[PDB]
Amino acid sequence: NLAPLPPHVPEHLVFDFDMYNPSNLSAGVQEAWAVLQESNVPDLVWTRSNGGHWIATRGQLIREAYEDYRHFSSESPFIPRSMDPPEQRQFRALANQVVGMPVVDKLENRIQELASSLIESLRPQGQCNFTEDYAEPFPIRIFMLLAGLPEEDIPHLKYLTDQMTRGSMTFAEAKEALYDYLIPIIEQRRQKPGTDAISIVANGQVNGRPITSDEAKRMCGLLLVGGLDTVVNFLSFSMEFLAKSPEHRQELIERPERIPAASEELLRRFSLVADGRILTSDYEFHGVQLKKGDQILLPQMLSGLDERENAAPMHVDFSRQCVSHTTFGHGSHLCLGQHLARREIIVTLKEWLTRIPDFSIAPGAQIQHKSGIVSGVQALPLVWDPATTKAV
Amino acid sequence: SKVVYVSHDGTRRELDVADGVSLMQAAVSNGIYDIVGDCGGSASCATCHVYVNEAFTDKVPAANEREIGMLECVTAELKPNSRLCCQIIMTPELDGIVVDVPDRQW
Ligand code: HEM
Ligand SMILES: *[C@H]1CC(=O)N(CCCCCCN2C(=O)C[C@H](*)C2=O)C1=O
Ligand code: FES
Ligand SMILES: [Ca+2]
Repeated sequence: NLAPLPPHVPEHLVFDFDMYNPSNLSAGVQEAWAVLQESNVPDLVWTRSNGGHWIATRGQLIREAYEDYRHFSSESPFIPRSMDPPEQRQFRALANQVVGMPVVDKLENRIQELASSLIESLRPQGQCNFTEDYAEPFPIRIFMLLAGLPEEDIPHLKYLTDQMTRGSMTFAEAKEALYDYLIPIIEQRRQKPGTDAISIVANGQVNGRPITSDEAKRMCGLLLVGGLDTVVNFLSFSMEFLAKSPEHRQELIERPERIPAASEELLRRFSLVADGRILTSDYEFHGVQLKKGDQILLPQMLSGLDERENAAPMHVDFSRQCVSHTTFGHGSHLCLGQHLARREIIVTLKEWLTRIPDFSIAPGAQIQHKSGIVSGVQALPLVWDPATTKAV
Repeated sequence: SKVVYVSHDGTRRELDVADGVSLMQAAVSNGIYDIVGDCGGSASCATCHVYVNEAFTDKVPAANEREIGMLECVTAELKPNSRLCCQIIMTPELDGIVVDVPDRQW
């Protein structure tokens, strides 16, 4: 299903890559993308797939492009196919009030208890689908906590978020249902506030006046959904890896102080986001002629897999000296959820390894990866001897 | 290697900071909430604004051009010793460097 080569694209830059179905997906999705970095592949290629678009393959180009918002615009960040900087800055100021480092640090104990409560209900069974049994309910419950939503609302929220990722409902319909759930709560918590995420957003100010209920619900919706797919799937890549590496598990058990650093090396190695930008005008970029309106994929996942940035990039080394990645992005739009995501990962590894130190992939299981804007794991069946576990 | 963060209200945080880490990154890792670091350290946000103590203002490598453009957007008072601390990388020679942190980043 391929698009015709545009006049300005030279044949020697054409590369056969479908980001939704790459050829070597069965070796793992990071491995499938790294074929873009084999020895004679250009730093910037063009694929005929998915409408036709550029792909920058090296961390150097990817960083440069994300820093240059003047030529590379985020008006169309997805393949295949917003608001001004002053509103953008105020948007990020408010999101940082909601999910910034001060909020996360004081939230950590309740995150830790949730992680514990979740794992303890799993531990004595000796098996789980990690993706369905832990990875999915953990971040959605963390959001309820942050937003001060009651525990009995989860199955409804779980349902709505899934439909934005899955059933019997348009994406637009699912978004509106999520909005329609938030608006009554926003209106109740407005002016008569608490310290939860929704109260803070509802009482925020934009351009000197109160945030509208419309602006508030979109911000709320965005903070809920933006933290789901990426966290769900990153935890699964991570736990898949640990299930296959008993030596790496032991290192963290004996030296739990290395878990934050280990978390950063897993973020580099199992990076999973790939979006891009659109050219605002004609531009000569690293010897390559880009035309106005060209889409360019700038895969956040590829910077840290680049051997020019990290020696032996497929190797996981928890003592790796200079960990270089762009897993949360780069430039002005770097993930506003990065501090919450990091704490979620660090708390998960610690509370899981404390209670279930030994586990493997279920015998005969084929772990299937999926590729896209957010790559992921279909299912992760784990098994362990429940007598070898520890309630805490 | 050591770094001192003086808050606007006089509060003092003395911090042990590894070589190679930016002054932004050590701050955000250690509860220094008056440094925000929103863009994550690429000179794209100006929310890591600090004032470098005059004794060290010449020990630190000069701001590059991207940092200078970004500094024009600090929300607190822009001073001759204003720097983005994501662009200041800790080195043994900077041991004891003092930076004063503005009253706002946003
Ligand atoms: C492992 C976890 C995560 C990863 C790897 C990740 C990755 C990313 C990346 C690469 C971007 C930038 C995309 C671009 O520049 O085009 C981004 C943006 C964003 N992320 Fe995250 N993310 C994660 C978790 C979260 C969480 C927990 C939240 C919770 C609120 C969140 C909310 C957002 C939002 C709202 C944006 C838009 C930022 C903007 O446009 O200014 N993400 N994420
Ligand atoms: C959306 C995404 C993006 O990168 N972007 C532009 C960057 C805005 C912030 C930098 C611009 N800037 C200055 O040039 C001075 C002060 C300042 O904030 C979007 O609008
Ligand atoms: S952290 Fe964004 S400019 Fe320093
Ligand atoms: Ca409605």
